[PDB]
Amino acid sequence: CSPGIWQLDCTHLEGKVILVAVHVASGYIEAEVIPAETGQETAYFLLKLAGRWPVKTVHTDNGSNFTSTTVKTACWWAGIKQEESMNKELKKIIGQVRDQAEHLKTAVQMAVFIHNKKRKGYSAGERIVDIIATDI
Amino acid sequence: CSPGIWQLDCTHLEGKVILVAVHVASGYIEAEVIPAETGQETAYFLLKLAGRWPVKTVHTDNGSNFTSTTVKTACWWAGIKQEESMNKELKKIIGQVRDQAEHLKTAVQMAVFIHNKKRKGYSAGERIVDIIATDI
Ligand SMILES: Cn1c([C@H](OC(C)(C)C)C(=O)O)c(-c2ccc3c(c2)CCCO3)c2ccccc21
Ligand SMILES: Cn1c([C@H](OC(C)(C)C)C(=O)O)c(-c2ccc3c(c2)CCCO3)c2ccccc21
Repeated sequence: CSPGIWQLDCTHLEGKVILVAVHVASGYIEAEVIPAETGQETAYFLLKLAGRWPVKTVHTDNGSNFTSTTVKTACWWAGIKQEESMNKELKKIIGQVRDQAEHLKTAVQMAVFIHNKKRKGYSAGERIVDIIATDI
Repeated sequence: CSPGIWQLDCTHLEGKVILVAVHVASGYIEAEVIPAETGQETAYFLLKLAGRWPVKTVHTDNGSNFTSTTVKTACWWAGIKQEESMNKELKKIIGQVRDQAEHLKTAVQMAVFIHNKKRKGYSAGERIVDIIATDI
């Protein structure tokens, strides 16, 4: 898969929203707990993601996610164009480590840590950096 | 500089706090607007950062930043150990693009985008991925 392709969806838990971004070629995840599945949060998140990685295209399982003017604006400024078990495993790990933390967001980040680091023989963390580097 | 060394400080603007993390070998930045210079925010931020990069050691210009139990806990779980003009330039870019955005945090992320991407002949975005990849 092209190095700059990302997938973006929301899953819910404890009545809070989790924005989940996956680098499709590597399986590396960036996640964030947001209070509201609003376009403002998706725009802001896209801005951070594009700042830290080469984000060329973004796919989603809910196209209406990318429809507000706020989201379209972020995509415009950042040069972003429109176009799994990752979410299932992530929710598995969240479940496993949820007791170890008071807040859901702490567990969410713990699960991102585990997922990105556990070697599957590189780990998603290693594969993404490898891919993007090679592409340079 | 060792590939896994990071620097972490807070600067203030419009009466809000900006957590700024710099990968010392590359100059790549991750920033976030937080409401309160509290240890809970530093812990949470460290968790995200360690999830997405190899974070071995963290230096700061304010050691008391790393003193609360919440911060020490995040460092423990993540395997993190304790140990510029980057902040000045970042504040420059924020200033330049501040008018283009309602919220300070939107401008902060815009400035991170510019900084990470502008080639200085790679850009900080390219140098960090190169370094960490080579180190693999
Ligand atoms: C509230 N709280 C938390 C944690 O929330 C924040 C990180 C946002 C502060 C939470 O929801 O349980 C921590 C804590 C910090 C680090 C950390 C972990 C928990 C779990 C494993 C990974 O590393 C913590 C520590 C001392 C007092 C209070 C705390
Ligand atoms: C409030 N607001 C913002 C923006 O705040 C959020 C991103 C958090 C929603 C803000 O503070 O000005 C945007 C916006 C979205 C993208 C974007 C930019 C501004 C500037 C350049 C980079 O790309 C936006 C668009 C339509 C309506 C309302 C908006």
